[PDB]
Amino acid sequence: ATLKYICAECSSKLSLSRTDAVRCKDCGHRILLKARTKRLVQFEAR
Amino acid sequence: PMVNESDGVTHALYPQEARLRNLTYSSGLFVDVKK
Ligand SMILES: [Zn+2]
Repeated sequence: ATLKYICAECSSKLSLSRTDAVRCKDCGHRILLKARTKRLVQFEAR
Repeated sequence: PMVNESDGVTHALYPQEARLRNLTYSSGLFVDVKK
């Protein structure tokens, strides 16, 4: 398990390198979203 | 409506896709030319 990118439609964790085809594994979809940091974000309950 | 893009040939373009990928939601126009 390694997390870099997610698909929009099928929503399958992709994880690809710089110049490794912008398409999604399974559905041939070019729409991708980024991970979200493992850097746990904090908020004020206000 | 379709998207004639490289890395592929052509496929059907849906509004939300076009909105995100900054493409034009346009369809092909074909006419029968006689000779
Ligand atoms: Zn997919």
